Amino acid sequence: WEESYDLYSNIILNSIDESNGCVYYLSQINRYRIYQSITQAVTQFNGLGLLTFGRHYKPFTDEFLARIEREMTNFNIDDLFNGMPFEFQKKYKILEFLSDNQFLYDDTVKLF
Amino acid sequence: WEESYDLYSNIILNSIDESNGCVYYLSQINRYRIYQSITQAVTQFNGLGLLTFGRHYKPFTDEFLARIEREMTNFNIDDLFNGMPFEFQKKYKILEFLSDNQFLYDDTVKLF
Repeated sequence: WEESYDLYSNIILNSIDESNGCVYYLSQINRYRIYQSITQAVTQFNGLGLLTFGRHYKPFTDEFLARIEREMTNFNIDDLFNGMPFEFQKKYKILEFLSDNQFLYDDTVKLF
Repeated sequence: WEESYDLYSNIILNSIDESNGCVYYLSQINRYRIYQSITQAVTQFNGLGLLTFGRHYKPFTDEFLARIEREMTNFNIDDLFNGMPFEFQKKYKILEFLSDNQFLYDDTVKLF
């Protein structure tokens, strides 16, 4: 997860030069989701402690935790699609439910 | 329903001059919902014909049907909350979900 977050942080910086920035949007969503994953993990890893892997094993260090916590405690996922240019909003109206959760659930009402 | 539509229109005309438009916004939403309901009712009534209640029941007159079509031309509702005054947007962001026709698609999420 470490190097994947690093690669996403590289791609978000490098993608601005080119057009049709769907890669930028998908990278933003993936980065927020991997933040969720890292936080959820660190909640239970040290929460259960040594018994979890027979050792007080901390996969991540304070460097990554502090850096990301200071970095993306400025992000609202709802503003992301509304802040993108008008052309992106018109052409890619599809890639809006991904930011929220609703897309997995327009189907579930059918299943029920 | 026909009387309710007229009362809602009268309320909208009367309350546009007054202060904060919670009543105005909610009345607009209710009027649009009643328009949807009257259209969906008339389509099924005049589609199924006499077979519905064993009688060729024509509930409403052509006056209302002709009037609402001219009054409800276009009228995209997705920008109703965006066109309201800035003070209303700051104060009453809370009711922003009413306009969107997906408001309950955050609890069937949790039924799973």
